[PDB]
Amino acid sequence: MLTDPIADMLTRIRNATRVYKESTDVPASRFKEEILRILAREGFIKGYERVDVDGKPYLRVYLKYGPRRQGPDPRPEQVIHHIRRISKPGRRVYVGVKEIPRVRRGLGIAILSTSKGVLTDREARKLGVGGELICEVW
Amino acid sequence: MVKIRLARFGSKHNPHYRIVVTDARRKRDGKYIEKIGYYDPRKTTPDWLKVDVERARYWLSVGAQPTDTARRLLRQAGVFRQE
Amino acid sequence: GRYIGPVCRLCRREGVKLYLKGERCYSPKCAMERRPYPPGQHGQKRARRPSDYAVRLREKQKLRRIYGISERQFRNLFEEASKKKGVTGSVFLGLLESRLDNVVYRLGFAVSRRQARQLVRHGHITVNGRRVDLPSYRVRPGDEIAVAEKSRNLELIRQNLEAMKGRKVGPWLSLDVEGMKGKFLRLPDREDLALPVNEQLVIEFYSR
Amino acid sequence: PKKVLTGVVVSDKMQKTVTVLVERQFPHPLYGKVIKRSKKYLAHDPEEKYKLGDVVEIIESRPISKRKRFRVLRLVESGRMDLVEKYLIRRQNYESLSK
Amino acid sequence: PTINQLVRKGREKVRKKSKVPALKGAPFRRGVCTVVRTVTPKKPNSALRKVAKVRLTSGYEVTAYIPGEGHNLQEHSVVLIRGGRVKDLLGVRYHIVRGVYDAAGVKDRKKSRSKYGTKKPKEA
RNA sequence: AUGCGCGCUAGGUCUCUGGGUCUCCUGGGGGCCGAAGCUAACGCGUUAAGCGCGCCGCCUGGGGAGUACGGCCGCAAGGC
RNA sequence: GGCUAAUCCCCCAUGUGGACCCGCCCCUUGGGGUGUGUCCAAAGGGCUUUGCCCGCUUCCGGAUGGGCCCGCGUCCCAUCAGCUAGUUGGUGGGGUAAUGGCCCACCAAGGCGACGACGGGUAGCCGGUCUGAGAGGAUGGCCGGCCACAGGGGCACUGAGACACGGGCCCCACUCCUACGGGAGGCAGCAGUUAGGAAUCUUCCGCAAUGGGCGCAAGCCUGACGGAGCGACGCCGCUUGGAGGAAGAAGCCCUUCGGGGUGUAAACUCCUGAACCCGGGACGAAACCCCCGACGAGGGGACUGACGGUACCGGGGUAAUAGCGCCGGCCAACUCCGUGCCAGCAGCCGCGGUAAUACGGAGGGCGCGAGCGUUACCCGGAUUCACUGGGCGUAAAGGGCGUGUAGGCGGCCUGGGGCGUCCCAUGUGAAAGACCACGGCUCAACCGUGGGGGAGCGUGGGAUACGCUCAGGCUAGACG
Ligand SMILES: [Mg+2]
Ligand SMILES: [Mg+2]
Ligand SMILES: [Mg+2]
Ligand SMILES: [Mg+2]
Ligand SMILES: [Mg+2]
Ligand SMILES: [Mg+2]
Ligand SMILES: [Mg+2]
Ligand SMILES: [Mg+2]
Ligand SMILES: [Mg+2]
Ligand SMILES: [Mg+2]
Ligand SMILES: [Mg+2]
Ligand SMILES: [Mg+2]
Ligand SMILES: [Mg+2]
Ligand SMILES: [Mg+2]
Ligand SMILES: [Mg+2]
Ligand SMILES: [Mg+2]
Ligand SMILES: [Mg+2]
Ligand SMILES: [Mg+2]
Ligand SMILES: [Mg+2]
Ligand SMILES: [Mg+2]
Ligand SMILES: [Mg+2]
Ligand SMILES: [Mg+2]
Ligand SMILES: [Mg+2]
Ligand SMILES: [Mg+2]
Ligand SMILES: [Mg+2]
Ligand SMILES: [Mg+2]
Ligand SMILES: [Mg+2]
Ligand SMILES: [Mg+2]
Ligand SMILES: [Mg+2]
Ligand SMILES: [Mg+2]
Ligand SMILES: [Mg+2]
Ligand SMILES: [Mg+2]
Ligand SMILES: [Mg+2]
Ligand SMILES: [Mg+2]
Ligand SMILES: [Mg+2]
Ligand SMILES: [Mg+2]
Ligand SMILES: [Mg+2]
Ligand SMILES: [Mg+2]
Ligand SMILES: [Mg+2]
Ligand SMILES: [Mg+2]
Ligand SMILES: [Mg+2]
Ligand SMILES: [Mg+2]
Ligand SMILES: [Mg+2]
Ligand SMILES: [Mg+2]
Ligand SMILES: [Mg+2]
Ligand SMILES: [Mg+2]
Ligand SMILES: [Mg+2]
Ligand SMILES: [Mg+2]
Ligand SMILES: [Mg+2]
Ligand SMILES: [Mg+2]
Ligand SMILES: [Mg+2]
Ligand SMILES: [Mg+2]
Ligand SMILES: [Mg+2]
Ligand SMILES: [Mg+2]
Ligand SMILES: [Mg+2]
Ligand SMILES: [Mg+2]
Ligand SMILES: [Mg+2]
Ligand SMILES: [Mg+2]
Ligand SMILES: [Mg+2]
Ligand SMILES: [Mg+2]
Ligand SMILES: [Mg+2]
Ligand SMILES: [Mg+2]
Ligand SMILES: [Mg+2]
Ligand SMILES: [Mg+2]
Ligand SMILES: [Mg+2]
Ligand SMILES: [Mg+2]
Ligand SMILES: [Mg+2]
Ligand SMILES: [Mg+2]
Ligand SMILES: [Mg+2]
Ligand SMILES: [Mg+2]
Ligand SMILES: [Mg+2]
Ligand SMILES: [Mg+2]
Ligand SMILES: [Mg+2]
Ligand SMILES: [Mg+2]
Ligand SMILES: [Mg+2]
Ligand SMILES: [Mg+2]
Ligand SMILES: [Mg+2]
Ligand SMILES: [Mg+2]
Ligand SMILES: [Mg+2]
Ligand SMILES: [Mg+2]
Ligand SMILES: [Mg+2]
Ligand SMILES: [Mg+2]
Ligand SMILES: [Mg+2]
Ligand SMILES: [Mg+2]
Ligand SMILES: [Mg+2]
Ligand SMILES: [Mg+2]
Ligand SMILES: [Mg+2]
Ligand SMILES: [Mg+2]
Ligand SMILES: [Mg+2]
Ligand SMILES: [Mg+2]
Ligand SMILES: [Mg+2]
Ligand SMILES: [Mg+2]
Ligand SMILES: [Mg+2]
Ligand SMILES: [Mg+2]
Ligand SMILES: [Mg+2]
Ligand SMILES: [Mg+2]
Ligand SMILES: [Mg+2]
Ligand SMILES: [Mg+2]
Ligand SMILES: [Mg+2]
Ligand SMILES: [Mg+2]
Ligand SMILES: [Mg+2]
Ligand SMILES: [Mg+2]
Ligand SMILES: [Mg+2]
Ligand SMILES: [Mg+2]
Ligand SMILES: [Mg+2]
Ligand SMILES: [Mg+2]
Ligand SMILES: [Mg+2]
Ligand SMILES: [Mg+2]
Ligand SMILES: [Mg+2]
Ligand SMILES: [Mg+2]
Ligand SMILES: [Mg+2]
Ligand SMILES: [Mg+2]
Ligand SMILES: [Mg+2]
Ligand SMILES: [Mg+2]
Ligand SMILES: [Mg+2]
Ligand SMILES: [Zn+2]
Repeated sequence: MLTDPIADMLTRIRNATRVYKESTDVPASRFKEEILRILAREGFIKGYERVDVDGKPYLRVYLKYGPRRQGPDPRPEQVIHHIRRISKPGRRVYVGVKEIPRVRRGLGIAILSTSKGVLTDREARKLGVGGELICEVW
Repeated sequence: MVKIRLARFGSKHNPHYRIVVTDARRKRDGKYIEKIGYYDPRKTTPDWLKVDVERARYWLSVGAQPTDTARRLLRQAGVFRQE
Repeated sequence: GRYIGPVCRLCRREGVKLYLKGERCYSPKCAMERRPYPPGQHGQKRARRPSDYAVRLREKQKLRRIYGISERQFRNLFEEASKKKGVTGSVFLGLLESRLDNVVYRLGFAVSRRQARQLVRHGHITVNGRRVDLPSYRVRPGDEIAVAEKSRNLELIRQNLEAMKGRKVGPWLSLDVEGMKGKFLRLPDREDLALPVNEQLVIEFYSR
Repeated sequence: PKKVLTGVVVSDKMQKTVTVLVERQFPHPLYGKVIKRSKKYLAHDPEEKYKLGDVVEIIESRPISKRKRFRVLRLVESGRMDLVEKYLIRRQNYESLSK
Repeated sequence: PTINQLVRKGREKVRKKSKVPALKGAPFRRGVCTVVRTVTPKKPNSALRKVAKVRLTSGYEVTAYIPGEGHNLQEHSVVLIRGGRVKDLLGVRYHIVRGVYDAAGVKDRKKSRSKYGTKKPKEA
């Protein structure tokens, strides 16, 4: 069984990008659609669309990469240099508004899930609310 | 019987007093119900006595008693003045 | 008590000139002319590259040795400045230059830094009119440093002062020459300061 | 505030008394997982009102006996006997693990 | 170890054992010698080293090294024990404090005199 | 000398065994090379030692020693 | 055995009120009201005695202090796995201020335990401290809070309050008195003695200050306390001089025999003036008392020091203590001489068996400096118990394999709930400490005033993503 699904989307993406795929299909849920809305908005993924695959609905995430490179190893810089889950089933993390983290000195985000919704860090801090801290990205 | 007196908060040769409400039974320098002022003998400061009457009034109302020194200070600061 | 003994030696040891000698640590006798090499028999012998430790060490050495402080005082002063808000190197140097005896030197009442300590000690020095014999005294700007009216006439004091005519004084001060009082207007700065020392090296020295 | 807790009554055998059972989740102080511990409260049923597998509120009271400090406020849920079969069996397992 | 696993078992905070039963906890202990021997060091060196077996105030008995060059110690001397071992002498965990009770500071040693208990040399 | 479960991440080649529109494709199993990646190295590499999540077992310098004592099991041997 | 007083004891009286049984209302655990019925008070003393003060009695309330109860937190060993007879509940009862197996009789047969019961080991707990980048580890001496004990064990009495350290009864050990019958003790109060130990102070001053008991006061008490003494035990400040002064005296060290070194260091020149000696000389201290007004207020207004002739101010005045570790790498600082697997050093690597920068001195050098080394112990380093933050093919480490219990964990959609979670508000988070700010002692150490913070928990309000749950769908997992 998919055991943490969100961690598995984050991972479907991680694997996809390290082999530099153009797109990747991850199985679909509103909470993942949210997690992605934020990625798109934030610049990590190109976007995503929902699709039906043998009837079972999915979402293609479409990934961004840097331009090609020089010398040995032309392979373009990664846009998501990394992405890591935080609250996992069976150890959960929640953060009061005054523990919400500064990610790589701000050059990256942390998706929080909140009472008010699913948000980035600047988002909640300035929104003023805390939550279950899903993951971080740079 | 509850009281209003001086507890000694200074240093050696350099006293300073917290004028406090406490039960007589407690030690001089330990837990006390509320701090109502301070006293400086060598008067090394423009403000060497302070009170906040309304509080001291409240206590006298329910019947703590002062010391002689405490009462001296208090009246000086005019808890007692009825004019 | 502080280090009592051959000084122009430490002039030689840090390889640079930290005049603790006053006059003649100007006029070419400081021996740093024609004997800039360090003390002992091997002072003439070649030098082995310093461990990073050594570097850090002797730069803090210069910074202290200049001021005649004990280390206890020094390092306490330092940690005190680590705590104080904002950049530590500069803060520090501020706190050192703020030392009474130093200021009495800076103001040019005494020739040496140490002669100046003696001066504070016997309290020919007054601060805002109240005499102060404590060389460790912290001058806060706006304070006014005077020579003490009693000793105003002393041979040595007007001695220095006569040679102190027209000379400029460091910009975080001001002086009155014939009237021997002068005011300490601001905490000085890194640039505002001479010092022949990298301070960041000293910070790194207390890193460990 | 007098404290209320909610539990399931796991056994009745006592005259005028029921034993309720109260879980508490709470985060663990280092590892941080949420961990879920329980306690048996001996609670005072005056009327033999409440039965096995009934889920009730318990309220801090003036002591009834040694070990009985709590009385039964009201019935929240009637007849969840799974909870009971759980506790029953947790304890049926002590029968193993010894000599 | 999982986290479930970490709550239900959890880490083991490791103890340690004191390399010195001078013990009682104390920093030095007074004792009385038994044998005063001269002993043969382990494989890498070669020497003759002076040690005393000692009865303690702790109802305890050990060999203790005698630091310094010369010593006056006879079998009934009373002595103070320092602690610290010597790597190459089997069995000795404790040193002896010169200048204290019976063991007297090294004659003529001019140099590390805090150790070795000797006083300061007079001057003309 | 590689705990079980699931998802994910180039291919090639040999092969056992079902289904196909049977140059081949498509499941399931056994080997060998080898992307990316991992690894102290050797190696691992869709039959992970990669990327992940869940849960169990286990480790914490060598010798003393799988000894001693205790307990449990076993007719003994001797086991845990 | 006899005498007698009282604010000592007792009986009537009055009943503002109160207690209690029974009824009734409200309230809702034994809160409040109420109505009949029974029961319950008291002490006098001093004055300027016609009026005041000091008391006394019952009651309601306040306040401060506490009793008991509950949630939650609170070391190690599972080579401690079962523990339990007042033990678990029940009626009725005794006791108490008061709930309770707190105690008792009688009835039922329960209660606890792998979420660690029972057992063994260690331990006063906390504010806080030390350490750490933090998370965390360690600790609880002094100051503050709470507990417990007062030679060992038991028990009550008196009382508002104790099961009582300088109260009592009894058993026990020890010491002392003993006419051998029997008695007297109890420094874990301040000093002090003895022992034990590595080691831990004066048989001081004082009631002036603050506090406490009694007293109308005057006052008495106070080894609380405020001071002084002792010890570098710690922290902070301070001195052993300043400027001049050789192309650099002798001595001592090494030389390549030219000299390099100590080193401006000394000598000496000049100046200041630690110690020390005269003279003033404290604040800490205005109340209690005194008089006016009315013993209020308000107003005035006099006595009152241990520390101490100390602090400090003004005056005169002398060049006036330096020690300790280290110098092979870690680590800042190098050379001759002496020793020759010796004597020794040593924290780890490891030096010494002939030219030793490691041993033992000397010269020189580095580090600190009225200190500086050593030992013991704690944190650190140590991401070496890995929550942050580790691992398990060959380095230590996957159980021989499965079935499956407790337990952990859980696909997609919708809705109720709001337990987790989050936010706001407020209560609590004592003082000291810690951080910030000004300030007070010549600075600091020390102290004061003010500020701000804060995990956690109580309460009320709100949010509903995720987690939980309840209800309803789904089919991609699983089974058929
Ligand atoms: Mg879209
Ligand atoms: Mg984390
Ligand atoms: Mg009390
Ligand atoms: Mg700073
Ligand atoms: Mg800043
Ligand atoms: Mg300026
Ligand atoms: Mg540091
Ligand atoms: Mg029943
Ligand atoms: Mg009962
Ligand atoms: Mg059983
Ligand atoms: Mg594994
Ligand atoms: Mg293949
Ligand atoms: Mg076929
Ligand atoms: Mg295959
Ligand atoms: Mg097979
Ligand atoms: Mg490669
Ligand atoms: Mg890896
Ligand atoms: Mg290969
Ligand atoms: Mg795999
Ligand atoms: Mg071992
Ligand atoms: Mg072993
Ligand atoms: Mg075997
Ligand atoms: Mg056996
Ligand atoms: Mg048998
Ligand atoms: Mg065998
Ligand atoms: Mg056998
Ligand atoms: Mg008679
Ligand atoms: Mg009477
Ligand atoms: Mg009557
Ligand atoms: Mg009445
Ligand atoms: Mg009634
Ligand atoms: Mg009468
Ligand atoms: Mg009352
Ligand atoms: Mg009350
Ligand atoms: Mg209470
Ligand atoms: Mg209360
Ligand atoms: Mg508990
Ligand atoms: Mg403990
Ligand atoms: Mg054993
Ligand atoms: Mg019994
Ligand atoms: Mg009863
Ligand atoms: Mg009683
Ligand atoms: Mg439990
Ligand atoms: Mg403890
Ligand atoms: Mg104990
Ligand atoms: Mg800290
Ligand atoms: Mg710190
Ligand atoms: Mg503790
Ligand atoms: Mg703690
Ligand atoms: Mg204590
Ligand atoms: Mg205490
Ligand atoms: Mg308490
Ligand atoms: Mg006792
Ligand atoms: Mg005793
Ligand atoms: Mg007793
Ligand atoms: Mg009584
Ligand atoms: Mg009484
Ligand atoms: Mg009692
Ligand atoms: Mg008692
Ligand atoms: Mg006594
Ligand atoms: Mg008696
Ligand atoms: Mg002794
Ligand atoms: Mg003392
Ligand atoms: Mg007094
Ligand atoms: Mg008094
Ligand atoms: Mg009178
Ligand atoms: Mg007396
Ligand atoms: Mg005292
Ligand atoms: Mg000092
Ligand atoms: Mg000079
Ligand atoms: Mg010479
Ligand atoms: Mg010469
Ligand atoms: Mg003179
Ligand atoms: Mg006075
Ligand atoms: Mg006065
Ligand atoms: Mg007066
Ligand atoms: Mg008086
Ligand atoms: Mg009159
Ligand atoms: Mg008056
Ligand atoms: Mg007056
Ligand atoms: Mg006097
Ligand atoms: Mg003078
Ligand atoms: Mg001299
Ligand atoms: Mg070196
Ligand atoms: Mg040595
Ligand atoms: Mg020779
Ligand atoms: Mg030689
Ligand atoms: Mg050799
Ligand atoms: Mg040597
Ligand atoms: Mg060495
Ligand atoms: Mg040597
Ligand atoms: Mg030397
Ligand atoms: Mg020391
Ligand atoms: Mg450590
Ligand atoms: Mg650690
Ligand atoms: Mg660390
Ligand atoms: Mg970990
Ligand atoms: Mg954590
Ligand atoms: Mg490892
Ligand atoms: Mg092997
Ligand atoms: Mg292995
Ligand atoms: Mg194996
Ligand atoms: Mg296997
Ligand atoms: Mg299950
Ligand atoms: Mg889910
Ligand atoms: Mg809620
Ligand atoms: Mg709050
Ligand atoms: Mg506070
Ligand atoms: Mg204080
Ligand atoms: Mg100031
Ligand atoms: Mg402070
Ligand atoms: Mg709430
Ligand atoms: Mg909702
Ligand atoms: Mg919902
Ligand atoms: Mg369903
Ligand atoms: Zn010079």
